[PDB]
Amino acid sequence: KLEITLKRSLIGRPQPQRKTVQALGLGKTNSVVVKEDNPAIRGMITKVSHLVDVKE
Amino acid sequence: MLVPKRVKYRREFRGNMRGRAKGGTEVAFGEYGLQAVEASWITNRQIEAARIAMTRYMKRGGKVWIKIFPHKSYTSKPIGVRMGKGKGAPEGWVSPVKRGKIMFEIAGVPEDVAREALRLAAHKLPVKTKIVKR
Amino acid sequence: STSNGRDSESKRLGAKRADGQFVTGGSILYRQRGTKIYPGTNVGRGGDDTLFAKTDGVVRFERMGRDKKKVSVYPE
RNA sequence: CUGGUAGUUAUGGCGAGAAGGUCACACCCGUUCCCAUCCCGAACACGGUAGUUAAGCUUCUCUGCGCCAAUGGUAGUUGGGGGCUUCCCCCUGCGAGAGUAGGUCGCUGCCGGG
RNA sequence: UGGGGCGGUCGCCUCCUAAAGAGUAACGGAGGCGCCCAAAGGUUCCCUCAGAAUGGAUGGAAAUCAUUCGCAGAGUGUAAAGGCACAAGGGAGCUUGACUGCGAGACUGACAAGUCGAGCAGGGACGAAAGUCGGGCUUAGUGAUCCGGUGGUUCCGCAUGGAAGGGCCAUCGCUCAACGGAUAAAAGCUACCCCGGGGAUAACAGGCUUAUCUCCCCCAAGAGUCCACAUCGACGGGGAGGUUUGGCACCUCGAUGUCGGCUCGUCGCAUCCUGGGGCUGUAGUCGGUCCCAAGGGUUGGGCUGUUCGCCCAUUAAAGCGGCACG
RNA sequence: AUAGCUCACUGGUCGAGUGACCCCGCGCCGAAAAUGUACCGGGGCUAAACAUAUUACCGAAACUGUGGAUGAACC
RNA sequence: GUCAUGGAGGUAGAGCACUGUUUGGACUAGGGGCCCGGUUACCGAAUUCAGAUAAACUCCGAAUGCCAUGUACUUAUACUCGGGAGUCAGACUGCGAGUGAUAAGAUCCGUAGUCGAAAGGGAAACAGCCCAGACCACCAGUUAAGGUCCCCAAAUA
RNA sequence: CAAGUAGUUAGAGCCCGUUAAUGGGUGAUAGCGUGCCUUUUGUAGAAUGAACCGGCGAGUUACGAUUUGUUGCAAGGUUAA
Ligand SMILES: [Mg+2]
Ligand SMILES: [Mg+2]
Ligand SMILES: [Mg+2]
Ligand SMILES: [Mg+2]
Ligand SMILES: [Mg+2]
Ligand SMILES: [Mg+2]
Ligand SMILES: [Mg+2]
Ligand SMILES: [Mg+2]
Ligand SMILES: [Mg+2]
Ligand SMILES: [Mg+2]
Ligand SMILES: [Mg+2]
Ligand SMILES: [Mg+2]
Ligand SMILES: [Mg+2]
Ligand SMILES: [Mg+2]
Ligand SMILES: [Mg+2]
Ligand SMILES: [Mg+2]
Ligand SMILES: [Mg+2]
Ligand SMILES: [Mg+2]
Ligand SMILES: [Mg+2]
Ligand SMILES: [Mg+2]
Ligand SMILES: [Mg+2]
Ligand SMILES: [Mg+2]
Ligand SMILES: [Mg+2]
Ligand SMILES: [Mg+2]
Ligand SMILES: [Mg+2]
Ligand SMILES: [Mg+2]
Ligand SMILES: [Mg+2]
Ligand SMILES: [Mg+2]
Ligand SMILES: [Mg+2]
Ligand SMILES: [Mg+2]
Ligand SMILES: [Mg+2]
Ligand SMILES: [Mg+2]
Ligand SMILES: [Mg+2]
Ligand SMILES: [Mg+2]
Ligand SMILES: [Mg+2]
Ligand SMILES: [Mg+2]
Ligand SMILES: [Mg+2]
Ligand SMILES: [Mg+2]
Ligand SMILES: [Mg+2]
Ligand SMILES: [Mg+2]
Ligand SMILES: [Mg+2]
Ligand SMILES: [Mg+2]
Ligand SMILES: [Mg+2]
Ligand SMILES: [Mg+2]
Ligand SMILES: [Mg+2]
Ligand SMILES: [Mg+2]
Ligand SMILES: [Mg+2]
Ligand SMILES: [Mg+2]
Ligand SMILES: [Mg+2]
Ligand SMILES: [Mg+2]
Ligand SMILES: [Mg+2]
Ligand SMILES: [Mg+2]
Ligand SMILES: [Mg+2]
Ligand SMILES: [Mg+2]
Ligand SMILES: [Mg+2]
Ligand SMILES: [Mg+2]
Ligand SMILES: [Mg+2]
Ligand SMILES: [Mg+2]
Ligand SMILES: [Mg+2]
Ligand SMILES: [Mg+2]
Ligand SMILES: [Mg+2]
Ligand SMILES: [Mg+2]
Ligand SMILES: [Mg+2]
Ligand SMILES: [Mg+2]
Ligand SMILES: [Mg+2]
Ligand SMILES: [Mg+2]
Ligand SMILES: [Mg+2]
Repeated sequence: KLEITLKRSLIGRPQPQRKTVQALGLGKTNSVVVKEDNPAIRGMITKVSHLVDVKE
Repeated sequence: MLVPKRVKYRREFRGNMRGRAKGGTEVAFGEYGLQAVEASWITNRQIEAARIAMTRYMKRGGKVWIKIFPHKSYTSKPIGVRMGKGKGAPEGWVSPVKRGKIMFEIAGVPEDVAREALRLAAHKLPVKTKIVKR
Repeated sequence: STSNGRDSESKRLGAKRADGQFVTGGSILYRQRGTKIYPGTNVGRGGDDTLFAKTDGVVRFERMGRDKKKVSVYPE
């Protein structure tokens, strides 16, 4: 398991940025979800790593 | 002045001058060179003036190599003409020089006269330069 | 002034089906002038050099010798 | 061992040098016949085995040309952030072209004779 | 349509722009089309180009033969691109598939239209056979409807039988080229002008830009009797200003009055005079050039609407610019 | 031109460093306009500027805390 | 949306194998002269050695983007039919190009953002730049860009 | 002694007493703050309209078409003059 927190806003970000964040399950700012450690999830995270905080 | 004898197309795009020189960074023919430090357009008139200044100082001893040629041509419009109605008419020839390119070489003269001739030539060009050895 | 100014309209050439896609017979796979892609197995060359599937199957863009390509359709 | 017939991006090609055989295949001898030359039995076709491996062919050696090809580095660039913005710099991931180490005088299948 | 006019263009095909799928604009950069072929189409069989070198000739650099090298340096009806030597290139024999009814399924696409197509039936051409043939190596070579003309037709035919007339199938008549074609049929002046609108769009002024313009510098060949730098400074290079000629079309068209003169000034300094200095190719008087300096000063007339400019007579001097050309 | 000074050099006094060249960081000149300082917002600053590193705090209608109103989906 | 796998496509870059442009050297088959065919450099075509250049050059060739397959992991739409519209003057900023002069708050395309239709905090003031999306009330708290000598909340760290 | 889209938030002082409730009037001083409409890429706009107040002043009706909702009957439904 690992913890995902959206710390930066999506205003001013391109569409793939927003679609990836919206597919991760994050809503408003400072929102938290718990996922697993698949290669797909890490592939998402490396794409929007500048908008997010990752924790176990 | 160096001008091509024939051209396939009369009008040409202006291009760009990003990056280092593709080739010619290293002196090969002579043993003294004038290397460009930044990128600029060099016209054939400036090349002729620089060559004349370089040669006159050496008293026509030694040898000179010109490592650039004005392949590209540029156009221009008259005064009082609005925008539109085609492209202008060609006026001159330029050689887009990228940084790191060596454009003049000298051989057959000692340190002092070679360095002074290159210094004299470098003041006719619109680009910052430096002197290199082989 | 401006003796130029004319151009034709684009003919939408290119590839119309992907590698590994199930394809129905008779459907176009590549529109092209001349022969950039040769017809392989179960595909045919048209009048204006298009390639079409002659049977249902799976598209496979394969390679002939050093500098040529071909496309073929394999029943599942 | 050879003749025939396929697959494989030339690592399979080109070039140079040597050897062998009518068992096969060849060159070879002839034009009455089937057939043929904008003329020519050169070729195509037909009919035979006197002679010879000179050539094809087959085998053997090479890097001379060619072809294949790393590792490392560099150019470029998706994403993020800055400058003094003809342009330049930093972080992360991807990563050529040229050059080179090196490889190569092929590798597999089936049928008939010996 | 970088205001309108003058000039040019208006439909179709090929390449670059075009940012490695498709698509993509400009009065952007280059070219072609409004046909041709009775074989330059179909099929069967066969083979191979440009150029160079040497050998002889009338005949030469180049005409026709001979040997060698020769992966395309040729050709492919025609513009370009893509392709093609297992020919799509070149010869010969026979022929007319340059066929009739069609068509699963796709591409393109707002519509109208446009493109490809295996396979089925009828009847054939070439080939021994397998098999190929619904024009040409592939993409231009073309315009709807309405209305008329010609050929065919087991369709209708206004009481019935006919007929006139219509329908259906095949085909013909457009520089309708402003090429999705307003009608079968069409040019100019307006300063005598009028209405509806627009700062969506021009003339003045402002704004952005600084090619041009004014001014200042860098290098230094040279002129200066010698001596580059007292004074000029070629060939080239770098800036500042926002006074010129321009570029753009951001405010103003329910109104921002335009040139010159008069009255009244005020500001900048890149200083015309006066003040203080350095160098001089400064003997003196008079000068040249640069540096600091904006305190005050900076004429009256002839010609022209003139700004400007030339001229007359003076003066210590008769400065250059900004302020909606104050 | 000869002249005057004087170079290369030598002999002495002296007592320890003295030469050019290349690269990088930050600065200097080049640097001029029109109502009034007028190219840090002002005062003012020799750090209250610049470079690298660290730690606290301020700072939005963002997020959270408490109380209300309301839409959709599903129970 | 990401991951794994398979494809089509010649841009950036690079290169000279074709096509144009081009520099130096040796030989140049020659032309003209000084000549008695030599001297040839005054030019020398082909060949070759080396070194350059290209939007309409390519023996090569990425990063991204695109088309699919999946049974992988997340996530909430996609399509068809019908009723009703408005829109067809766009602007600036970053990046890739054309025209222009590699001028313009210029003009015309590709791509992303913001304004248009968006208040709030920072750039003194400031549609388009940086942070960030206002259901209402509170004399509560933590942070973003930007800041902490005084105007002016917070370090004369 | 003051630089003001005239208000709003904080607020002393003075004067009152209500549909009785964390009430009313005025406000020294402090922070923030460039009217309404129209038309626009964009207006506080030096772009348009309005002196102020009151009244009047702009998607309606008839006959057809189509689609949704409701009611009656249903292989039938329904009348017009
Ligand atoms: Mg085209
Ligand atoms: Mg055909
Ligand atoms: Mg055809
Ligand atoms: Mg490599
Ligand atoms: Mg494309
Ligand atoms: Mg693309
Ligand atoms: Mg034409
Ligand atoms: Mg032909
Ligand atoms: Mg042929
Ligand atoms: Mg068929
Ligand atoms: Mg038949
Ligand atoms: Mg048949
Ligand atoms: Mg027969
Ligand atoms: Mg008509
Ligand atoms: Mg009758
Ligand atoms: Mg025409
Ligand atoms: Mg059309
Ligand atoms: Mg008539
Ligand atoms: Mg009027
Ligand atoms: Mg305007
Ligand atoms: Mg006018
Ligand atoms: Mg006027
Ligand atoms: Mg103007
Ligand atoms: Mg004005
Ligand atoms: Mg300027
Ligand atoms: Mg002289
Ligand atoms: Mg000059
Ligand atoms: Mg102007
Ligand atoms: Mg515009
Ligand atoms: Mg006006
Ligand atoms: Mg008015
Ligand atoms: Mg001065
Ligand atoms: Mg003076
Ligand atoms: Mg004086
Ligand atoms: Mg004065
Ligand atoms: Mg008189
Ligand atoms: Mg004045
Ligand atoms: Mg005025
Ligand atoms: Mg005036
Ligand atoms: Mg002043
Ligand atoms: Mg909220
Ligand atoms: Mg709550
Ligand atoms: Mg390139
Ligand atoms: Mg709908
Ligand atoms: Mg339109
Ligand atoms: Mg438009
Ligand atoms: Mg646009
Ligand atoms: Mg550009
Ligand atoms: Mg611009
Ligand atoms: Mg614009
Ligand atoms: Mg939005
Ligand atoms: Mg805002
Ligand atoms: Mg704000
Ligand atoms: Mg500012
Ligand atoms: Mg503010
Ligand atoms: Mg909200
Ligand atoms: Mg805090
Ligand atoms: Mg006072
Ligand atoms: Mg008072
Ligand atoms: Mg009160
Ligand atoms: Mg609008
Ligand atoms: Mg406007
Ligand atoms: Mg006013
Ligand atoms: Mg109006
Ligand atoms: Mg009014
Ligand atoms: Mg109505
Ligand atoms: Mg009912």
